[PDB]
Amino acid sequence: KQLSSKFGAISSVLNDIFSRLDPPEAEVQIDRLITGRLQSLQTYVTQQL
Amino acid sequence: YSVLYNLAPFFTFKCYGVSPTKLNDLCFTNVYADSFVIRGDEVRQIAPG
Repeated sequence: KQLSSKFGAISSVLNDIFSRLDPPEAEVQIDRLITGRLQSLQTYVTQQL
Repeated sequence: YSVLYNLAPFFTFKCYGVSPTKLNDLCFTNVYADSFVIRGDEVRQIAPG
């Protein structure tokens, strides 16, 4: 279910971001997306530990 | 959009949002075409927020 979240972005699909928004700002958009998913993965890994 | 790029001497995409040269590659729908005439420096007033 964490993949359905937007994490402040305009879309939850990265292909839509790449084919919809300009790459200079799509870089910071994907940076926000990857860091949100990385925080979720870190939380899951700590819970698993 | 290719013919629209050179039918008129309009300003070369001074706006934020969709990618400039990718407009032939999206599948958008439900567009709105509102036209009006203003005076001088009121173009900067027309912006999100």
